[PDB]
Amino acid sequence: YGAAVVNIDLNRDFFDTATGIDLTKGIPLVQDLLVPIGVTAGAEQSAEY
Amino acid sequence: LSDDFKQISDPKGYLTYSVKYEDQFTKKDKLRASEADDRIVGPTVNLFK
Amino acid sequence: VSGLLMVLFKVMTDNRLVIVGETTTPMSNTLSTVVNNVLRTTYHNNVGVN
Amino acid sequence: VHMTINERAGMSKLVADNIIASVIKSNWVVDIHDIEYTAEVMTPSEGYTQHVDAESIMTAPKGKLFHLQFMDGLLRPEPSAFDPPASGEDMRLIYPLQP
Amino acid sequence: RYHESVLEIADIFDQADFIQTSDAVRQLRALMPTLSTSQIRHAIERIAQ
Repeated sequence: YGAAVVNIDLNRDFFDTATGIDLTKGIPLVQDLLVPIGVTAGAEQSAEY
Repeated sequence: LSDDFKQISDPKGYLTYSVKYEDQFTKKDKLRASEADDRIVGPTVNLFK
Repeated sequence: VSGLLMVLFKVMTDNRLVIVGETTTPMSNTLSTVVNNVLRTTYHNNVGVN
Repeated sequence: VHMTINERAGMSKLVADNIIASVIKSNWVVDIHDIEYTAEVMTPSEGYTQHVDAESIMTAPKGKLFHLQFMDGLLRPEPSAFDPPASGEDMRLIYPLQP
Repeated sequence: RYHESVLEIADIFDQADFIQTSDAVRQLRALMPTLSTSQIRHAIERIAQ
């Protein structure tokens, strides 16, 4: 009694870091898949989604 | 047999640009405009300050 | 006139092959629109002045 | 006027301020597009945890998605009848258009 | 009176055992940046390892 919001999303468990999948934000963010090659990666990229 | 060519990596060039600014107007502090652009553009904006 | 005979000589005996060394394949998103709609995929590392 | 920025790259400084000043002192309606963000609702109590600036929202790299939290406030008990009043309060500067 | 943009899903056949994939795969494709040869090779390697 007194819950503000109760929303649904991807499971934090089934898709875990054992498969690279990481979602603290609410968005499934992987660390490397498609990337600039000659150039060094970025600290944050929209491509990581 | 007949040794000839000698390979480089980045070519030189015979004709080049040379600038001569004067002070009272110049601002040698700011050399930035973007991120992955400041490495694709300037020097092509730092020789035209 | 002697100095020009040195320029003409240097170009005459110039044998240089160009092996592609160094590159980048910039991710389509960061360099944007005006600078993106101008480069054909991969550029070098030492883009000069233009 | 009703502004609409598409290229928030070559805009540079000084001009990035005349836009962010005319919105305050003239009631301009500005706009951005290349900005990408991940939004998550926030409970009325506990408040904000992170606050960004209006100068950084004009210099953020094209493909770098930052998160900016939005406040709720549907369930918040109003003040008691006896308490000190208020003077010229809050101004909010940003809005999502999704929803 | 101009055109528009839609998708066909290859429903004009009605022969089974073919066209297994549906509309939705295309939508996912036209969302990422255009991948170069070396990027595709890298992306294959990463998912594999």
